[PDB]
Amino acid sequence: VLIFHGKPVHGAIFDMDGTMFDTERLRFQTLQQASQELIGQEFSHEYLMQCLGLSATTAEKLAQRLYGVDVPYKEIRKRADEMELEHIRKHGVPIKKGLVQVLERLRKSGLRMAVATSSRRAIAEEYLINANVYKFFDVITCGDEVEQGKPHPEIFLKAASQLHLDANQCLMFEDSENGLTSAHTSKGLTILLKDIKEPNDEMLEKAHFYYDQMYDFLTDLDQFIPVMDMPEMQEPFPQSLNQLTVGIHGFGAIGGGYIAQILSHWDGYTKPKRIIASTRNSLFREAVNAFGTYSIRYGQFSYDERIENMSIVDSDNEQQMLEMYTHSSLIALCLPEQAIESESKIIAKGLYARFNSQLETCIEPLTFLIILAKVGAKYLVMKHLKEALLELTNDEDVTEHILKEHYFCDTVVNRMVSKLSNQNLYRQLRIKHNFLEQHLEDVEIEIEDCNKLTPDQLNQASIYVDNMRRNFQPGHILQSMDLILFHSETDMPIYVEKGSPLLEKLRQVVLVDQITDIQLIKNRLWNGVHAMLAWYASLMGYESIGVAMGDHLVKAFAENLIAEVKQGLAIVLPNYAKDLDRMSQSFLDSCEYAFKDPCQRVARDPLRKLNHNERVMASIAVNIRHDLPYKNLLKGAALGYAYAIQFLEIEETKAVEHLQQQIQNLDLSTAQRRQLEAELVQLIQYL
Amino acid sequence: VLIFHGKPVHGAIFDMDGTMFDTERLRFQTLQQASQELIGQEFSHEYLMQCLGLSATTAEKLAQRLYYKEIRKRADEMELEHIRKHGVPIKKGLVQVLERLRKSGLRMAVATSSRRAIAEEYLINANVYKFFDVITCGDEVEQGKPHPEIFLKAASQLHLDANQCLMFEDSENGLTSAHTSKGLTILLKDIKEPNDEMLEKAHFYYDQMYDFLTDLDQFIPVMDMPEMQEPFPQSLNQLTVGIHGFGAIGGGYIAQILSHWDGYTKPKRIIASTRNSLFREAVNAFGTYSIRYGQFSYDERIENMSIVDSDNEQQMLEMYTHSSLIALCLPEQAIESESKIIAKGLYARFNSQIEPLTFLIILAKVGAKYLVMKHLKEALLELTNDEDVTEHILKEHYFCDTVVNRMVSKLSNQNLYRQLRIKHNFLEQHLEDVEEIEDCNKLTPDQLNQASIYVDNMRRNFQPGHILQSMDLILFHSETDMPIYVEKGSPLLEKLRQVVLVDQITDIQLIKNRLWNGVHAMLAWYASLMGYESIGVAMGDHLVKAFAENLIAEVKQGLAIVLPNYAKDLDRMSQSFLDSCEYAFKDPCQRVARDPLRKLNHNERVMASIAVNIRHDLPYKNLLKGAALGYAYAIQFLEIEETKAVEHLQQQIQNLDLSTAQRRQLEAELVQLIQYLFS
Ligand SMILES: O=P(O)(O)OC[C@@H](O)[C@@H](O)[C@H](O)[C@H](O)CO
Ligand SMILES: [Cl-]
Ligand SMILES: [Mg+2]
Ligand SMILES: [Mg+2]
Ligand SMILES: [Mg+2]
Repeated sequence: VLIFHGKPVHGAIFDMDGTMFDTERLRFQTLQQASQELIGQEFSHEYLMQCLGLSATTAEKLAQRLYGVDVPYKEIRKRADEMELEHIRKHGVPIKKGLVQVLERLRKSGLRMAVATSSRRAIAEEYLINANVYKFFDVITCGDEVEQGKPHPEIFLKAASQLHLDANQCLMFEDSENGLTSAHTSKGLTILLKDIKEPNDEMLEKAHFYYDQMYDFLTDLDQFIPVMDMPEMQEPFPQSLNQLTVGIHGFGAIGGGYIAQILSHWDGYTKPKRIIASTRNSLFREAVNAFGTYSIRYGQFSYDERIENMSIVDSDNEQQMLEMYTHSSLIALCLPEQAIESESKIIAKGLYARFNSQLETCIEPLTFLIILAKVGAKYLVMKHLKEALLELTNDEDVTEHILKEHYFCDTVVNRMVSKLSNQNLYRQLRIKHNFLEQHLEDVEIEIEDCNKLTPDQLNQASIYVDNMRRNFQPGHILQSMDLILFHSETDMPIYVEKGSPLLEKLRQVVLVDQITDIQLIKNRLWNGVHAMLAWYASLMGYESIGVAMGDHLVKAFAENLIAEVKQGLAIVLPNYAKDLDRMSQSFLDSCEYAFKDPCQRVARDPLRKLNHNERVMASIAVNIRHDLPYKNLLKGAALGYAYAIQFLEIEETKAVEHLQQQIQNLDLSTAQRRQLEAELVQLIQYL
Repeated sequence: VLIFHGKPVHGAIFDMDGTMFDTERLRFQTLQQASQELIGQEFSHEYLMQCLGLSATTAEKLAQRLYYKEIRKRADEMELEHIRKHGVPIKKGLVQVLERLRKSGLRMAVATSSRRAIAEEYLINANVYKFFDVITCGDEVEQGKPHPEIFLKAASQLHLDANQCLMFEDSENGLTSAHTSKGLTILLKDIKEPNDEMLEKAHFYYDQMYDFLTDLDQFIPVMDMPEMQEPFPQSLNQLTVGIHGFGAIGGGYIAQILSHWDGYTKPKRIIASTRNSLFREAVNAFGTYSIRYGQFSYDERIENMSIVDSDNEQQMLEMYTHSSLIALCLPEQAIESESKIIAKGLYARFNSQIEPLTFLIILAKVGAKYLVMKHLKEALLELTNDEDVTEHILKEHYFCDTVVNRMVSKLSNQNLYRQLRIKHNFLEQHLEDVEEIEDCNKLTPDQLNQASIYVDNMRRNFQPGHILQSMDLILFHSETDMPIYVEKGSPLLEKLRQVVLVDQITDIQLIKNRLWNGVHAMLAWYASLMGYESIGVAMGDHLVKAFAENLIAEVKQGLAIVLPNYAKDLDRMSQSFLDSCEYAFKDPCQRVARDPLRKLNHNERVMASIAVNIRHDLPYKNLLKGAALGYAYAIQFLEIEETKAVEHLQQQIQNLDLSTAQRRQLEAELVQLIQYLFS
C-alpha cells in the first residue's frame, strides 16, 4: 500500500484543466489573440486574472463594464475556443511538468486512478488521448454525467465509488476554489496545486497539502516511493517519457555504449524525452539522426539494446552545444584528458548562456558527471573551467557563482566499450540501404462495410490511413533492423559522488559519500591486475590480452592474482565485500575476448605503476601486513621491471634504484623490507 | 556446459558455405556463367565437386592440374549481386540452433574457406554475425582445407580444445579438416551424397539443419511461463503462424503467445484474418499494433503482423500452406461459413509438398472441437468427394481443444477512428518540422560521397516514421492472465512457453463454461439493466457483487456433485474469476452480454447449471433470476421480440434432461419472473 504522510492511499482522482494540463494559460493567450483580431485591443492580463474562478456570464458582464456593452465577448470566446482546439490538436496538449513522473509512481504503487473533470466526455477523452495519459486512468467522471457539479462533492464521490473506494482512501488533485471545495467535502486527501492565480487563505486552510507546482509534489511523493534496484541485462527501459532533456558531452565509446544506457534507464518510472550527444564524427551524427536511433551490441548474450529518443549534434556548432547546456538537466562529460583544455571553452560558454538564460529549464542547477579514467579528473576539469570562465566573463563573482551553483560529480566506470570503425559503419549503411531498396519494391486503401461509422468519417478514415501508410511503410523495416555502433561488456553499476538531488532516484547509479574507496579498488583490483597481466602477455609474446587468455598460464595467473588482491581489500574495505566479488568476475569476463584491447596501452609507464602507494606495491604491503599469500603479486612486480628493461629499453640499474626507494616508503618491518627485494630481484634475472 | 548425447560440449564451430547458407549451389552457377563469358569452356562438374569447402587459393591449384583470378572475380561479383537482390539463402533452423547454443553458454565461432570480406558480407546480411565470438577465414590460414589448421585456429581463439567443440560441415574436404582437428564432427547433406568414408568420420549425421535442431532441442531446456512485461525474443526463425479471426482473443491474447513462442526464436511473420477493413488497413499502415494492459498501464507492441481479408481466397490459402501453427478464434455463429475456407486451405496443403499443422480451437462452448470437426468433415467431403483423402487430413494434423481464462475487449470502430484522427494531426505537424557528410575521417572522398546518398534517402524514408518510437496503435484492452491450457498431442506445444498442456481438457472446459462464462454473462445482464457500461465499475455495486457471489455458490454446489474430483479446486477457480472481474474497467458489459439466446441454450452456461441443481434438489433461485435477466436483456436492449423469446424459453426447457413436472414448474417460474422485471 502507498503511505502518504501516515495515511494509507488506494486511489488517486485528478482534475484535468489547471491541475494536469496548462490549458488555463493557453485560454489566456487565445482570448488575448482573439480580442486583437475582432475589437482591435487585447483584453488586459489583469482582466483575465480577475475572470479566474468566475462564470462565463460574470466574465462577460465584466468585459462589458470595461470594453463597452456591445463588446463581442461570445464571438471572442468562440474564436478563442477554436484557436485552443487547433493549437492542441497539432502541437499537443500542454502537460504540467512532472505529471507523467507522478502518474507512473502512483500507478506502480498499485493505485486505482480516475479523472474528475467539469469538461464534457468527448473533449475530455481526446485531451487525455492527445497527451498519452489516458492509459493511467481506470474511469473518467465528467460534468455532463452528474446532476450537481463543483463545488458539490457528487463528481469526486462518484469517481471514488466507481474505483470501489471510500473518498478518504483517495488522493484528490485540484487547482480551482470550487474544485477543492468539492474534493474536501467528499472527505478525500486534498492536494491543492497553484496554476496561475495565488490561492486565497480560505483555500489554503481547506487543503490537506499545498504545492507551488506539480514538481514540488513529485519531490514530496519521492519520499514515499522507493528507488528501484540496479537494472539487470536485457531489462526494458521505461515506456513513459518525462519532459526533461539530458546531455552526453562526447558521444564516444563510454558515452554512447554505457552512459546512454544509464540515462535511458533513469529512475525506472520515466526517462528523458530527448538525449543530446556531441561528436565531430559527421558519419556517426548523420547516420543516427537518419534512423532516429542506434543500438549497443552485448556480445556475450548476442543482445542488441536499442537507444531511442537520441539527437546527435556537432561539437564545433556553437548554437547546438549552448542548446545542450541550456535545455539539459544532467550532462555527462565523456572526453579524453587531452581534450579538457580545448572543450572547457565550450563548457564555459554553455554555463554562462545558462546563467543569462530566462528559461525554466535553466533556473534549476545542472548535475555534471565527470566520466574520465584519471585520478583528480574533477580537479583538472574545475581548474580549466575556472580559467575559461574568467577569459569569457571577465568577472570573478559571476565565475565563482557558476562553479558553486552546479553539482560536479566524480565517477568510477568499470564497463569496457569499443566504438565501431567508420569503414565498418559504411559497410552496415550499404547493406541496410540495400534492404530498404528491397523493401521499397513490394510497397508498389479501401475502407468498405457499414461498421458503425457515417460516410463522411468513413471517407475521412481512408485519407488518414493512406497518408499514414505512405509515410510509415518505408520505415516498417526498422521493426527488426538495428544500427550497431558500439560493442560493450555486461558491467552495469556506475559509482558517483553523493550530492545532486537528481541522482537520488537513478537506479543504475551507486551513490558514495567519498569516491576514494571505490577508486582504490578500481586502481588495485581492476587496473593493477590489467597492467600485471598485460606485462605477462607481452613477455609471453601476445599482441592483445584477449588472445593471451587462450594460454593456460596467463588465464591461471589472472585468476590467482585477482584472488590475492581482493582477499587483502576484504580486510582494508570490508564494506565493499560484495563490490569486490562482482568486479572480480566482471574483469575476467571482459578480458576473455578483449582482441580490440592492445597490451601496449595497458602496459604504458610501468615504473609509475610500480610506485609504493600504487596498483602493485600497495597490494603487496597490505597482504604482507595481514599475513596473506603475495606470490602472484611479487611475480607481477617482477614482470613490470622485466617489461620496462626489455620493451621500453630501461636500464637494470634504474629499475633497482626505483624498486629500493618504493620498499623503504612501505609501512613494513626492516626485516620484511629486505626479504621482499631479495626475492624480487631474483625473479627479474630469470625473465 | 551442454551434454549432447553424453558428451560435454563447451564450444560450437560452424562452416558457412553449404552448412549455414545455400551459397555452394549459387557459386556453382556463377563460376560456370563466368567461364562462358571469359575462357569460353564452362568448368566441368568433377572440378567444382572437388572445390566444395576448398580455399580460393587452393581451388586455383586444382585448376592448374586440369588446365582463375579473373574467373572467380566476376563469379564472386555475380554471387554478392544475387545476395543484394534475393538476400542470403539461410538454411532452415540455423537461427533457432545458434540462439539455443548461445543461451546454453557455448563459445561459438565460424571456420569458412571463403575470404573475410565475403564471409562478413553474408554474416552481416543474414544477421547471424552477433552469435559468433571469433571467425576464421581462408585469408589468415597458411594451409587451408582439408588441413585441420583452420578448425584448430578457430578452437584456439575460442580458448578451448577442439574435442570440447562441435564442428558443422557440408563438404568432404571440411569434414576431414574438422575430423583431423579431433572435434565432435557433424555432417549436413547439401550437394554431395555422403560417401561410406564420410559417414565413418562424422560422429552425428542429419539430412538437413532442421533435423539437428530437433535432436538438439531434447537436451536444450524449455523456458517457463513468461512474466507480464517480459520482452519477446529478438532473433526470428523462418516459420510462419496464422490467426483465423483477428478478434479480442486472436489479436489481444494469441498474438502474445505466438510472439513469445519458445523464448529462443519468434515466427518471421504472423498472418491474421478479419472482415473489419479499418482494423486490417490500420495495422498494415502502422506495421505494428499494441495490446493495452490497463492494470499496469503497459502497451505491448506486436510486430511482424500481416492482416488479410477472410473472403480473399489466395491470402487464406497462403496462411494454411506456410503456417506451422494456426489458431481458430471465431464465434460459434461463423463456424459453418468459415469451415469451407479451412477445408480449401488444408486440401491446398495436402496437394503441395509441408509439416503436420497444429490447429488450436479457441471457443467458449462445451464440445467445441466436435462442432468444428463435424463442420470441417462435411465441408471437405463436399469439395474433395473422397472419404479416404479427408480422413487422412483429419488424422494428419493436431486439432487441439483449449481453455482461455483471459478477459479481453476489441476497440470500437468509433474509438479506432478517434485514435487515427488525433494521431494524423501529429503526423501532419511533423511533416512541417522535417522541412552532406564532410571531413575525410579514415575514408576516401568516393566512399564519403556514396555514404551521403545512402543516409539522405534513408532519412527521407525513415524521418516521417520517427514519431512511431512513442506513437503506438492501441486496438485491445486486456487483463494480465498469461497461461493458455491446451490438449496434449502436438510436439510443438511442449516447447511454447505461454502454453500449459493438460490431460482432461473436457472437465476444466465444463467448469470454465458454468463457473466463469455463466456467472460472467449473468452479472453482465444484471449490470447492463442497472445502467453500467463497464464490468469493473459494475462490481463496485454491492448488489451486483453479492449476485455474482450468490450465483458462484449455486453453480459450485452443482459442479461438486457432477465433478467430485474437481470439488477441491472450485473455491480457488471461483475466486480467480472475481479477481479478473473486480478490476476489468475497460471490459464493456455489452461484450460479455452479447448473444443472450445462444448462452440460454439447454446445453450452455445458464440452463445446464439450473437443470443440475433441480435434479439434486439444490438452490437455483439466483440462477433462475440470471436466466430471466438474459431474456429481459434480449427483449429490452437487443430488441428480439417477446414472441421469439418465449418460443426459445419453451424450446430449450423441452430439451433439458428433466421430468415433465419439473419442465412445467421451471417454465412457469421463469416466465413469471420475466414479466415481474417488465412490471
Ligand atoms: O465470448 P462469449 O460471448 O461466448 O462470452 C463472453 C465472455 O464470457 C467471454 O468472452 C470471457 O470474457 C472469456 O471466456 C474469458 O473469460
Ligand atoms: Cl515530467
Ligand atoms: Mg481546474
Ligand atoms: Mg526528482
Ligand atoms: Mg563447405
